[PDB]
Amino acid sequence: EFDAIKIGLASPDMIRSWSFGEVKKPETINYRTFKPERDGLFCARIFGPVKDYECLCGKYKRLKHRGVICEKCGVEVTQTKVRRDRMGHIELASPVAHIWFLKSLPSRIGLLMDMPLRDIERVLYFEMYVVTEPGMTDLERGQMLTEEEYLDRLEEWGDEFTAKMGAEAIKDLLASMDLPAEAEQMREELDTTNSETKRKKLTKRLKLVEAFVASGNKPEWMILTVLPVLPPDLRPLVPLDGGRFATSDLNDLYRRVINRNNRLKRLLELAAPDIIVRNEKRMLQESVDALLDNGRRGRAITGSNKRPLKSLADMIKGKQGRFRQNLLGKRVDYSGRSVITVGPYLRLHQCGLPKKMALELFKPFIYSKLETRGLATTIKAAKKMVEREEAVVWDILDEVIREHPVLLNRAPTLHRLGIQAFEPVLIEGKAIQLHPLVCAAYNADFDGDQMAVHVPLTLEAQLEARTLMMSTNNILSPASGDPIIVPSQDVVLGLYYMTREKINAKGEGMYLTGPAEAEKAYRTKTAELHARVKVRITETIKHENGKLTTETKMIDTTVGRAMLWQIVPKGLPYSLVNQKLGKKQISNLLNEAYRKLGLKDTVIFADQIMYTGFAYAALSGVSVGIDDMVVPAAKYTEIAEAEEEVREIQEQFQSGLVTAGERYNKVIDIWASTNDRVAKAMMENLSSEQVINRQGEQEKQESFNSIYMMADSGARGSAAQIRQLAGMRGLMARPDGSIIETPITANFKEGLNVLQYFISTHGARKGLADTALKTANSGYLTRRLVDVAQDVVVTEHDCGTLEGVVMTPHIEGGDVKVALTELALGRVVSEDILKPGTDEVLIPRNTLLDEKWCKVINDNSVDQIKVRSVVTCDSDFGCCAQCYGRDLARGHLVNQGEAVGVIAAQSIGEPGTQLTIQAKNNGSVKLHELTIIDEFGRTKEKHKLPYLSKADGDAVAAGETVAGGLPRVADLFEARKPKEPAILAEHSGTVSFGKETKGKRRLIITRDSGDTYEEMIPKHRQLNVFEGERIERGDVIADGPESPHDILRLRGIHAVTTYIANEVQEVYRLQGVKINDKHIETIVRQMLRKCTITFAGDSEFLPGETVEYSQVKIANRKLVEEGKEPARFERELLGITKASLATESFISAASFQETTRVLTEAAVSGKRDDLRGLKENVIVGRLIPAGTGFAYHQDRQAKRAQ
Amino acid sequence: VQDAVEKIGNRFDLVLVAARRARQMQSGGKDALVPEENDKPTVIALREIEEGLITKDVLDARERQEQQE
Amino acid sequence: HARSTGSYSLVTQQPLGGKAQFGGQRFGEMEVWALEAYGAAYTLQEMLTVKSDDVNGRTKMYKNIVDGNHAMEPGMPESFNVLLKEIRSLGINIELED
DNA sequence: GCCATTTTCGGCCTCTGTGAAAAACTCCCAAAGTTCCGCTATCAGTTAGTAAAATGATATAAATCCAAC
DNA sequence: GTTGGATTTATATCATTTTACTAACTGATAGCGGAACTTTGGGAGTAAAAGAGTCTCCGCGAAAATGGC
Ligand SMILES: [Mg+2]
Ligand SMILES: [Zn+2]
Ligand SMILES: [Zn+2]
Repeated sequence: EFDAIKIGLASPDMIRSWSFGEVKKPETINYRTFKPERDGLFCARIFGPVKDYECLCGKYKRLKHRGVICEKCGVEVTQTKVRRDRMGHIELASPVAHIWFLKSLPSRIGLLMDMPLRDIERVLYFEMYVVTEPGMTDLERGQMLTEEEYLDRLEEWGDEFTAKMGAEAIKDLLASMDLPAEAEQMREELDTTNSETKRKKLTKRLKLVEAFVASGNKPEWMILTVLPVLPPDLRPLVPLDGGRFATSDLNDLYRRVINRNNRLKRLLELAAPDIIVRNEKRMLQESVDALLDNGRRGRAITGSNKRPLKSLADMIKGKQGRFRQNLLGKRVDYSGRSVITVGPYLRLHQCGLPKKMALELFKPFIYSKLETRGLATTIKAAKKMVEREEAVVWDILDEVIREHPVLLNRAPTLHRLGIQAFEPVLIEGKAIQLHPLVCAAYNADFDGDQMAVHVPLTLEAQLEARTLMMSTNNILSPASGDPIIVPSQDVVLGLYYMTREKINAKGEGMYLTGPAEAEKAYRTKTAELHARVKVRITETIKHENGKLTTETKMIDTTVGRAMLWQIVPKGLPYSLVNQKLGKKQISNLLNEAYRKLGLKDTVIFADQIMYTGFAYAALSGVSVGIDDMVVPAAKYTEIAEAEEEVREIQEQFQSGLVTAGERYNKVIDIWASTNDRVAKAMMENLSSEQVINRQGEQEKQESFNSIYMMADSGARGSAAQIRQLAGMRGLMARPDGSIIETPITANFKEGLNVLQYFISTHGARKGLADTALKTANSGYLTRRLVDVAQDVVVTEHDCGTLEGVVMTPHIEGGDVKVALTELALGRVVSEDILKPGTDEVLIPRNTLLDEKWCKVINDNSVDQIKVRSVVTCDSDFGCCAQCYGRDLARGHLVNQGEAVGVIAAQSIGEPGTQLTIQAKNNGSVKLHELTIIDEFGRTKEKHKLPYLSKADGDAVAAGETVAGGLPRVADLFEARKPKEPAILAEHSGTVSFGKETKGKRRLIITRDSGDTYEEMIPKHRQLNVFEGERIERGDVIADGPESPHDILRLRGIHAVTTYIANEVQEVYRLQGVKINDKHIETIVRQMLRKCTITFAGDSEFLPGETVEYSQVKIANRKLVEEGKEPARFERELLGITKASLATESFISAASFQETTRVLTEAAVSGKRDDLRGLKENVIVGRLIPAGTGFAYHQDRQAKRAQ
Repeated sequence: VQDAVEKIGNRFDLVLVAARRARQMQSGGKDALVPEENDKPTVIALREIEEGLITKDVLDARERQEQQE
Repeated sequence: HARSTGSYSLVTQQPLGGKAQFGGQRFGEMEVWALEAYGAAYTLQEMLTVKSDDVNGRTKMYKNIVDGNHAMEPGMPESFNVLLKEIRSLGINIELED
């Protein structure tokens, strides 16, 4: 129907064209008949009939008289809905300036005729005069003339000059302007001037003027003469209950405007004194400003409820505005909500739906089937049977539900696994039964959480739910690729208890033919579940090439592992089960099952793991008791010794040997070592036991305590919680952050006294308050990230570029933090990977790194590899498949046309709630910086080189010495300059000293061309350079934190990309969160969209402005093919907030935030939004250019190419 | 739907083809190329795609044949 | 709580909110983000237009489902028309081109 | 280049219901509203009538067939 | 073997029942228009003199975009 949305200024002719009539009087409805009166705010002639196909006077009161206007009443007989589309207008007695065009800084009326806003507003509130037509006088345009000064001017000239006052004066000043010649005045003035402030103001005003000339808008339209009036149902006046009425504040604002305009017309008729007319015009301006944007021009007008009125702007903007409350998030039909319980009998693709919800949601489908099988003759009969809850309705429901997926959602939806499609199984009760294995994806636990239920209707929606949104297809985390269906809690406890080893158990040493024999033995109460036996295991290995090699050997194991081998699918080793299985071991089982078997085997295996774990956790009888917390006998002795030593240091403070701070920092260490020793003693006592073997000897065994098993299995619990259970609670922090000297020496088993409980509450309250504020901040950060990265879609398969990013293992000292295999898993190479010390092409170009090539790259020991990145992608819009690489949630290469930016934003923002020279390796050493390389090509250690046991190439053996996370992530993503930026060397050259002028220090750099560039340096800076030394570009001048801007300016794109990537990944990795670097790279690519032109070249760009980088690529490519000289640019780094408000489309920018200035700029410049993004297509209600809707848009583009 | 995505290659194109075939069966009245086994048109279309009888090219050729007729 | 079709709001022409009013669940910003991440263009279009505010669309979809078609002809959301009228009331010419 | 005042934001679901100040009378005239009555149009309800069509009953003509001579 | 009366088919005409289309009476009911009357709705007017506003509130912070020098 439509392809774009234009925005511009509304001329009075256009406003009159929109309107169906003129509103003249402020009356709304009659107080007796409750009927619209004539020419009022609800007039039936202007806006349309109140009742469908009727009229006010009742003369034409049926459909036969459509399109016929009554002579008695003037109302066109049509539907009532036309009242939500018909507009009106008010002919203002005097022109009124637009409030947005005047106080949306910068003012576009002040900056179009070169006059300050104080002067302009002095003219609008009718305080001074301004000359329009100087004529043949000494005055010029825009001169202030005070009232008395204007009397003198009238005395000595009189009729020669016109010096008007008010909005009319602004209107005819803008009338007298000639934009072409005035822009040429800019053009000739810019070259002559030298000051930077004047030049910047001049180019701002030139940009505005050129926008006016290009858009076709006239400055005359800047000031309103005809005021449009909104349709009445958009500002309804309706009877709530029993004669009480509900209205909208727009009615009050329009009533004020109409009343004051009528008063102005009456005053003009009566030839009133000038003061009264002037005051009336002032109130007309105030009322129109309050109608358009209340609370901006002055004090907000308040209603009878002592609350400010809501204007047009206040309801097109804000969180509670139209955009974010009704156009991006909508209440929907065919929806339900209920408490969630646990269904341990369900499968991954099944969810338990109550029959009441199924009956209410699937009602039209039930009607359809009842009519098609003829049980109900018509819809009324079908409704009667459905309401009566007849027997056959349930069979019809179980036939409609049979293969119809349903979408389950939980609030908040932090990532895309928060909405999933399931096949419904109909159940009694009122609670939704959820499969346990998906709870971790929902962050859902059954203490009262509720979930929402959505029924897709069209065939395309059902196919999308079954193919993309099924829980079976969603088993890998899109953030990292790790499985998300890993078992937890009861399953892990059961599998751990089943896979444990007990010494001298019943049936030890028996020989078993296989897993079935072991099951038979345990069911017959012959061999205990933890009895060591020898079992004949048949085992199939599925090699990387597809070889299926079967083998059969006798393995020493337990009965439990033999049974668990029954559910393990063929193709996996027995070494994956022949060990005690904690959370990590089961996660590895699922990971390897997915890697070597696929998805179907993995989902069946996950289900069977869940059932086996539940069954054996039930049969185990794990119970927590009061004798399970074994408090060590060494705790009391350690407390006594700590008290004695604290008293010793207490009688040593009076000796003056120590200070108060030293006493504090020594008592803290005394107690913080007593705590560690008590914890270690408790762990040693709790994790071991002494048993009697078959021979009769006393042998040490790992303990079977309930709390120890809970902690060691990884089900739920950790060492710190045990230490607070049976050891010492420890030192605590005061509400200011200080640590109380006397710790809590009692645990929860023996209880605390009053003071200890008070101190504990001091920290509990902080934890809760910080959780709440953390949730708020993480939500805001995720929203900003989505709004910056919403336009990144994989649009091509290959951009045909040669650039890439190098990657090496991450080293932060003498140990590896993360290997190259983890970094490069799933990234397409950029250049051929040569064998170390050889010209052999081990890995060719344009290959995707799976686990097979990861094993290859680990075995052949290569350190640095070049791979493609999203930041280096050359795609004009979005990215290409090869530069992104592997889709983490699918395991294969990224498909064409999926939103990778939204995935990146969700992956980065989801873990926000969780966010708070000795030599050891043999090898050689080298200088780069300092590196220590092992025997192979891997560089094991990396250390900085300050301004020396061994020289370069000297072999070194072991032991030979040479000698607020979330605020940080937000700070990095908004590119905030640090408090004390570290100065960098702008140009390569020799340092030379200048003159220490008053205030601060100066330096100079001498370039290779003889240029002397002056550098401003604060006095407190600890300079790290010496005169006579040639420093390189980007070298550190003063030590300190580095802003991303100067890294981008003086080092490059790759440098800033790496800087942001690892300085966000350090925050994530410190907390234990795994996020792939492609997401941060995508955000960085969106953060580097802008460039400033420096050389005009043969392009039309004027140097000194910001433009999008893709536009410059297109222009430069065209100019190169034409042969004319290209354009030269500088690439700029913008924060995730500025970049979003600087998008080409104004609808997305308006929907994000800062609506007033976005709309003002768009209207003044006359922009066109081509609807080429996710958010604009969501707002307008058409298919998004991503996923299933990608190809469709492509065809439209093809239809727009021809 | 692993077999379907293996035969097609792209999930979105598979969804498009399956939706078109399901609409043809539900509205036009085309018979299922595979045994129904009491299945909805969506699952029937997915099974037909997995078997290898229904692709985008096959649907386009069949539509061209119908238009010629 | 459960709902298929009930009462609608006066201005937004969107389903109500709350069990007491027999309202519908809210499909907020993050749900839209999740469907965009999945790639469900058609499910998103259906939840935006037919289920919420496309006045002719929801009636046509109900009739089609009763007939047994399970096909939709989506239209313009009503909230966008409200937005266009509100922007025009501020003296700003916003329009759709062909 | 640097203060210094404005402007702009601050997580998702679910319930929820608001009355709560504020001070004049008086006279004259025109139009809308209420009510009553009469005329007119419009239709249900019923009966009876007249010409014609439809249908059945009877009449008139042969086929042939079967029994008796 | 036969043949002629009779006992059935074959074709046509007549009578009875119903349909299709008139008019007249009956009885009501709604709708429109006019005359009179009561109610509502708008306007003008008031002659000690009376001759400068509210408005409670005012428990927000960090960052960035704007003038002014
Ligand atoms: Mg909970
Ligand atoms: Zn009328
Ligand atoms: Zn690329």
